[PDB]
Amino acid sequence: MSKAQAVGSNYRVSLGLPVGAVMNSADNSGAKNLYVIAVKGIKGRLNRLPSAGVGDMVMATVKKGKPELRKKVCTGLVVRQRKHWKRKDGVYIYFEDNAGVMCNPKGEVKGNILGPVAKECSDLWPKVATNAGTIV
Amino acid sequence: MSHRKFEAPRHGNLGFRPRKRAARHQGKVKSFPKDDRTQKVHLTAFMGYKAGMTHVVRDLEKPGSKMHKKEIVEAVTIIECPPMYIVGLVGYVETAQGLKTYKTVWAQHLSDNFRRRLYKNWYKSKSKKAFTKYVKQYETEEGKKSIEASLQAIKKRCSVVRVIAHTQVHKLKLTQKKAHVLEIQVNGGSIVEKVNFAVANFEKTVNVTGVFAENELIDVIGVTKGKGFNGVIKRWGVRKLPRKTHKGLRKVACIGAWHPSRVSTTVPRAGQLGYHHRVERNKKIYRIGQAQPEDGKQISTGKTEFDLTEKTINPMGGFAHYGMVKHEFLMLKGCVAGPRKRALTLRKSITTQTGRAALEKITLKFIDTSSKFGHGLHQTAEDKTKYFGVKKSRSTKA
Amino acid sequence: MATRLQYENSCDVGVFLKLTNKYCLVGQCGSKQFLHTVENRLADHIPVVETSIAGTRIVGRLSAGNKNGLLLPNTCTDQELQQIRNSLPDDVVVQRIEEKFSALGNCIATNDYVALVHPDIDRETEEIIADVLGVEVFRQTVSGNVLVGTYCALTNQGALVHPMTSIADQDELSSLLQVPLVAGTVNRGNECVAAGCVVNDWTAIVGADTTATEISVIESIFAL
Amino acid sequence: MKTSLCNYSEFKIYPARGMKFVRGDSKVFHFINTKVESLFFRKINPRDIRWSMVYRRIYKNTTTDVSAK
RNA sequence: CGCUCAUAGCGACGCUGCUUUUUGAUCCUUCGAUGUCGGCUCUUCUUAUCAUUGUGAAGCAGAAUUCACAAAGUGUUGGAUUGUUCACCCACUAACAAGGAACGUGAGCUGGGUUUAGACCGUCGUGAGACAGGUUAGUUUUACCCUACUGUUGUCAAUUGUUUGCGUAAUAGUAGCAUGAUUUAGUACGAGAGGAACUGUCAUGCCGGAUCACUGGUCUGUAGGUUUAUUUGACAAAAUAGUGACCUGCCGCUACCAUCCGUUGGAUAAUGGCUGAACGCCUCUAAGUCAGAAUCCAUUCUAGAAAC
RNA sequence: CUAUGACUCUCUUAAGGUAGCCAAAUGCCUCGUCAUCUAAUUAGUGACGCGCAUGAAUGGAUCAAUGAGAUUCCCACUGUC
RNA sequence: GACGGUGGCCAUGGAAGUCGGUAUCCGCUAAGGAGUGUGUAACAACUCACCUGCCAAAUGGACUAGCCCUGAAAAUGGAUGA
Repeated sequence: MSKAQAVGSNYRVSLGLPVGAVMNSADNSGAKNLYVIAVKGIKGRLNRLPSAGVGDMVMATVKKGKPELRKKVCTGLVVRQRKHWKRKDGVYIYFEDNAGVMCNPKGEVKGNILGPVAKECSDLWPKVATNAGTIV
Repeated sequence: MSHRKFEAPRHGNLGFRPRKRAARHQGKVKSFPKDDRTQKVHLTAFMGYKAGMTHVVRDLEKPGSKMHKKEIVEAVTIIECPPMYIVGLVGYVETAQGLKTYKTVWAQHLSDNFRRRLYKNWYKSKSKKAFTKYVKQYETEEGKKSIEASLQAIKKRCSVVRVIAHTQVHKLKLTQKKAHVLEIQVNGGSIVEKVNFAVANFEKTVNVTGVFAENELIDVIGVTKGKGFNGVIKRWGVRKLPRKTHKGLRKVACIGAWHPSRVSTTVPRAGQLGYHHRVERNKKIYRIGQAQPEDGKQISTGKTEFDLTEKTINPMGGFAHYGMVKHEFLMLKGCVAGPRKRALTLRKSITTQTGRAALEKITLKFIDTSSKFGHGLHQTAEDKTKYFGVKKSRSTKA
Repeated sequence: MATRLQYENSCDVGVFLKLTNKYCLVGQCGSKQFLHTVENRLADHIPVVETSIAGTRIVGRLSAGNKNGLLLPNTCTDQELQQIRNSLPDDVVVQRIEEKFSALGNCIATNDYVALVHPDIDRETEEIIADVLGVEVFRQTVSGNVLVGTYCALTNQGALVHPMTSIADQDELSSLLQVPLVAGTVNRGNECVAAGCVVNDWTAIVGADTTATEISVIESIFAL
Repeated sequence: MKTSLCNYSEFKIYPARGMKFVRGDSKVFHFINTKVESLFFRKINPRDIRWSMVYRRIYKNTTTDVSAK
């Protein structure tokens, strides 16, 4: 999922948004929430959660939203993190805010993205960048 | 039972397993790079002293890597590296069970290092006064002959040699009436040359610049931060009962099981987490620091371009408590073993790595001299801080 | 004529790549071949910058303008700006926009004589934008969306928009712009048309995912 | 490399260090300290523990160059 | 059967083994009392190898899959439900292979089952009562002995020089492993559908060793700031509330809640070849020899001997 | 054929489960069948009921308040992350 | 060297030993199956059975049965007792 995009795992990182946590939709899908079942890629170990990033592609479910979406498995991409992280630049970014954005396994994101997106995510994911309302 | 998880990857490493209080107070390694160099230009080892950490913005050196010319920050371990005073030449000869001390030779001009290991020693005391009884070189003309005899013999007879060097810690900030002695095995050329030139150098004093060039990787050594005895929890990185309802301990559960019907080495236990050896490798070395004759400070800024000021690497307030650089120093890549005021040691790489992001050129931009609720950045916090107070403030805290 | 180019084996050639009436920008991607190709194409014509915009691989969706001015948000460093300036001719104004409230390129489609703005960008900011280019600015969305330059492949010779655009808006968009708007897509019905194909008046670039018919249609639109 | 300002404070962010904050107003803030970010959150322009120089600036106690800033 | 074609892959009726990870059979051991089941924790080992390393077959064109050798070096996951191993789903992953260690692991835990008393039902009982039936509530003691381990002194309670330094290095341990994106390459291959690899680069997951320049965490710095109540006549400035609360908080410790660092040589196994017989040809084998594993042993690192 | 058994024959012992209720603190099979709740539920709740073995003061069914009782889910809860 | 009848009859209208069914004979020769595969549209072409030239003394085979090997995998580190 794709997997051919765009590019790499995208350099330094800090996970934090783990399994269980609910994060905002930041999208014009009828969902408001994205609950994370699990995160792609994270192989893990004994009683460690597959923790999400700010780009790391995520399995999800709309815990509350449009009841044509409600229940089921969903997917998306994580877009901002409640907790901070150091960058390639040697600089920390911070939101108290946290959010994802609903998407298909294809790589395609449906429509527009409301509020500030991570730069890293944009770099990784071209579709996100394309319909980005703001990129920091 | 199977286990049943998978993972249990051996919490820890059995390659540091004896994990005890290390032998040498200084950094020490019983290994050297081998013979394919010139001669005294390649001294191999050196001894430094730690004095803390700063960060330095530079550019990358990698294409396709968030731009090969985009800025990134990185930490750095700055380390006061006083020049050393070689004094003994020592000849090892290779034999049926490794190498042995055939016989040393020592310089006539100096024998104060000997003395320095003496005031701090003895208990009955017959020979503190100034003398000896483990055999050391005195005398002008008669001892000369002996020295000559020694020199030829070692040169002829087998195998490689090292130089008894030592640091000048009196002139360092931390006061110590004993100095740290060291071997710097000599590589390359031929044995005749090697033996010969040590003698010449006794009087002379080697510089860290003499050993390393500004883009060379290091085989870094030291002795880890002495935390003291502590239990199996952060001595091996184990787990615990996070919701907590247990009358035992923070300490782990099974220690072997009824298995070989005894308990094994291979079990994480309560011991100590400090003075251990180890060696971290491939440290880039970012900038060799210059000596400071108590006048100029551009010499410890580095460049004037991109630096764009004149300052020592020492902070705004400086080091009144800790190891204060007045000497030659070294900007490495971030982190070295050992605490902020420790006697490290350095070697050049055992396998001198020729790789990209290792051999390539490094060029710095900003070196920082900041601080928080305490001082600040160089001249900026020096402006606004001094109008308030008359004596309590002098951007010193002294 | 039109050529079907990739980037990181993707269909998107308006994220990594930027292309207008003049001045081509590409970010230093890990792949060099794709960078080279563009340069080869635009030899002694349009200078490629080979500079990661905002220190990053994103370029086409983080920049706006054509060849009167050229726009960049506050995220970019001074150093970054300077390099960009150096790369291109020093006739055009390359200038940083203060008070960031959006990622430019997704909200600023433009022509040689006017511009299509977000809207919802602040008034002062808008004024600055207007100044930098010289051209006008006209507050109108694209039906459904608020991001224009993403869902409107705007050039002088032709303008591509997805089918979700309404009848009336399109009619009045065309009137406003003095160039007709044509309903259509690229990359087998991809919603983001402008990332799919970047348009210069002399040669038109597009992804590999388009069909034989789609490409033809786009060619006919832009007068090539 | 280059310095910038805090944007909740008159004291500059020294080169590197500090922490940003992107609120969801599409408007970035930079920050020197945890003290000041807390202050920002509280929503009181740094005038509430009297080490911080902003307080000094406004009331003008024992300050000629800090007060004019 | 696998079109065709016994053994690419399976394999009938039939026949021989091994295993002790099933359950029985047995009753040797224990009723002067081995604390029974699971889960957590943690190591170790086995290989009957799921992944990865290297190889060889295939109905192996490519892709993916299947079969097999060497090999146990490194991995072997997150959850719902279940007292539960077992079971069954969701999700990731290169893969989520089976096992052993007193059915590993109760002076390591927990007690969810099973284990007494009280008690509800249902079936059975004239009844007291019964249940490999269901339900519910039910005190988990002790290491201050020896050993084993971990670290910490000290010693040949002198081997028949003091005294130290700088050293060696036998013995033992030993560490890094795994992925993806791109480059190759939309290339090779393929009618098309589709669609690789060596090689290069940048990253990432877990593993290990350090460190605190940044960021965050913490606060008896009882460092400042604020304020509750009481006390000291008032202000003042203090005390108590076992640190009164709250904010801020250096130094110090510490976080995938951060940063840095993790090598190169020989020896081979399988296996692929050479020259070349026995067996005038032949054949990697017999004599001989080449290449060749995440393997072994060195280099590296730890420790440093009644060793110098 | 009914789901079931009012019924008719017949035997046992006098009769042969009416109202209701239900995999219930009562259902072996059993993780029953269906619906729901959850991304996923040997759990929960609501339906179904030849019910191994429910049922009318051995009291049947209901239920407000009440409960250091028993269970499920959601929300406040994030070092019981 | 490995043929003539001969492309044996059939199926075919190509299967001409060899996709393939059934008969499977005779000549001539030192010898040559109405043919052992490879190959080919099936042939052609090549090879095999079959024979002979040279070299020059042993060769071939089906079994039995000693030792060895394969078969022959499992749990602390280990056992002809070393």
